[PDB]
Formats: sequence, structure tokens, C-alpha cells
Amino acid sequence: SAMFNQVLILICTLLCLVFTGTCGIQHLERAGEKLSLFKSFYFCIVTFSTVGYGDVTPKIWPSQLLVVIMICVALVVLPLQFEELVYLWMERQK
Repeated sequence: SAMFNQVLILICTLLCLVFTGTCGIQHLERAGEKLSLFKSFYFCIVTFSTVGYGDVTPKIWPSQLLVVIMICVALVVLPLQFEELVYLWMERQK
């Protein structure tokens, strides 16, 4: 089942990115302005959902960039997998 396979890849990647985001915001903002993990989950899923509320964001030199870098990579990485998911839907139709 390829449909299944890429569904998995999507989920895996999402999970990975969420994890990287939690782990990303965890050690940094924990210094200057302390934030709970749920705030991170929020931010991550707020970034990959393309929402961007802005209640709390990075105020620090590296902190923004790191989030940014992860997004930029994600924004390339995001469609790769959606693109993938599309390819199978085309195979299923065939």
C-alpha cells in the first residue's frame, strides 16, 4: 500500500518537525523569557499551519533565525511530501 506509505511519511515528518520545534524552542526561550512546552507545540503547529498569531515570538538574535531556518527548510520540505501524496492519488486513480 503506497497510499498508506506516504500517509505514514506525512505523519512521520509532521511529528518530526513538531519534535524539532519543541526541542528548538525548548532550550532557547527557556533562558530569556520562559515558555512551557505547550507554547512550543502551539508555535510549531502555528507555523506549519500558516496561521501566525504572534502572542509570543522570539526576541533574540539567534532565536528568530532558528525558527526561521526550520520554517524555510520546512516550506521546501512541506510540499515535497504533499507533492508525494498527490502522486499516489494519481496512481490510485490509474
